Amino acid sequence: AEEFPVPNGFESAYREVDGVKLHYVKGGQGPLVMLVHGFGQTWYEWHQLMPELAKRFTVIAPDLPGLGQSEPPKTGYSGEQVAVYLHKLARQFSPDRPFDLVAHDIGIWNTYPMVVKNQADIARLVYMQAPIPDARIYRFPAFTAQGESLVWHFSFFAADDRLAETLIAGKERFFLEHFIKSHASNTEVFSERLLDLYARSYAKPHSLNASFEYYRALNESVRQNAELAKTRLQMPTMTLAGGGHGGMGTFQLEQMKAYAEDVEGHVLPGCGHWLPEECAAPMNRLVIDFLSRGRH
Amino acid sequence: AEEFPVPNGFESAYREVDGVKLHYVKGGQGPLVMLVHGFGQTWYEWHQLMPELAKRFTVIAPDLPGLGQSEPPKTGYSGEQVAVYLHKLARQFSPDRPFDLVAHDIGIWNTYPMVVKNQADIARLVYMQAPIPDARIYRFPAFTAQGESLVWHFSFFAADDRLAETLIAGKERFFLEHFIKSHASNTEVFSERLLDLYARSYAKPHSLNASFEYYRALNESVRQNAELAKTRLQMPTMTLAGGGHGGMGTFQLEQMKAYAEDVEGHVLPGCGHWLPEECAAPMNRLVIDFLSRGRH
Repeated sequence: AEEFPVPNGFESAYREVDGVKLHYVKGGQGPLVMLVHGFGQTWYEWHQLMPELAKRFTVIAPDLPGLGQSEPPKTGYSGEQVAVYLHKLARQFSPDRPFDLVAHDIGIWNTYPMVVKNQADIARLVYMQAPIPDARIYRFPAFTAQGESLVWHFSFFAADDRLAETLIAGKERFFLEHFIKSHASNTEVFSERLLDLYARSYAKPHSLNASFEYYRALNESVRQNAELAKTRLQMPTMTLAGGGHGGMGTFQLEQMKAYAEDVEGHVLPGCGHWLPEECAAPMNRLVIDFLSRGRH
Repeated sequence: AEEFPVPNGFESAYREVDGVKLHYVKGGQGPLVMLVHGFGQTWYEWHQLMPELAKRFTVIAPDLPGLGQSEPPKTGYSGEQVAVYLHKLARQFSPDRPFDLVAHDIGIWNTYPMVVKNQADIARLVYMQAPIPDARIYRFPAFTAQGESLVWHFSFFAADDRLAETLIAGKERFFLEHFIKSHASNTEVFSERLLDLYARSYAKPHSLNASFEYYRALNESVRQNAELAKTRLQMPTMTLAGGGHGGMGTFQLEQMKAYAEDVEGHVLPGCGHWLPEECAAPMNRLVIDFLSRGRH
């Protein structure tokens, strides 16, 4: 049973990690690259990039705990807790060599602590379209004069009394289409068919709840990162962001400069939050070229 | 039938204003005071102040267009459009003398333009618990280190695709309780019965939509006010705000200093957003005394 179609030559499998069964899709040969998705999506957001990378790398794309076909975390949903699961999964497949990491949106929240605590395990790093949890997130506006506030949903999703789950239950397909398109520049790529696939996955009751638990743990993640950030990242790093509606623009690189010694950034014009789908050609090229600077 | 119990000595009635049938509750004798409610509520939020005020004044408390038992506006929901209805309603009852105005929450948005454009018609002004729409609103944060922020709902309510109506329909009582209590210090003043009454009113499909249309017009109101605010307010003005959880604290008076030449303010410790209910006795006292400095 698969929620999304596996690309030719890839396998859908599971690995138990600290008592949590994680789902992932894997293919290719060579040094390992792990691709970590974000909110509203699953491993599938990577399905176009995966075959291209698999010509040079072993590629693994997991579902975040609780999302897609992965069981919820047994510890918690803060960045440091979730990162343990992802670090251990990657190291099962690359126990004696560093691996590459690509993360989108909350995939960043869930990987940053394991990158900073295990720097020698991370060869190259690509982060796109979300702030690393820190005090900067408290400076984003609730309401804007033009366009729409990028992160008002942080408060919605974090609210007590299971506000978001209670409102969104039974309306997952409607909500996800609005959420995705409102954060996009190239909305046309989100066909009803694709939206149906994503909606069916996050509408699983435990997945809808897990989605919001990441946001309920966000302040804890900020507190965790205040300590961890005392050590800068030393590996080559690339940031990507959309310059269109829904994009983070210059924020992504500007924040990362406070975290990394070796960083280059790109802002992709006419692209919003959903880079792998809205702007597949230029995004895939940037990622493939950047990772191919290392051995492959 | 009435959505809310009318106080003894008061009358529930209707007037046509520019083709729109407005509901109001009226009582007392002497100069006119109009009391204007805000989001999530109706004329009834004034029901404790009304009897006391009616000892010295003629008191009218209308339902905002589309809310309570008032017809939706036929022009629009921007501050300038709505203010026309309320100004003309007041003038039906006070054609020969200026009247006093007390407004709470979005009642401010819906009255400011008629106050600044008809200053000779306004004897004294009391504003509580919401910014006059201006560039200040764009500085409020989307998220806080303690959880959900004060005005993330501006974005939720302003969102297109009828986001708020779609998610809240069927869950109106649930949502309103969370909303009210999340903006309150004294949650206990909101009995289950009171929440039932307010929830049944705004759950009317046209009222649920009307509620959010005020926010969908907020940026337009900000732009309208940018021109209007070139003329300062000259009448005696008082601001009130809550000093506790949910309250705006010093913001209310500090903003009003930029609009009004003659202003005094108070911050009420231990009170949140809903002054008339959370802190009825002290709020009532401050209003009655301020308005009684004039002729009654």
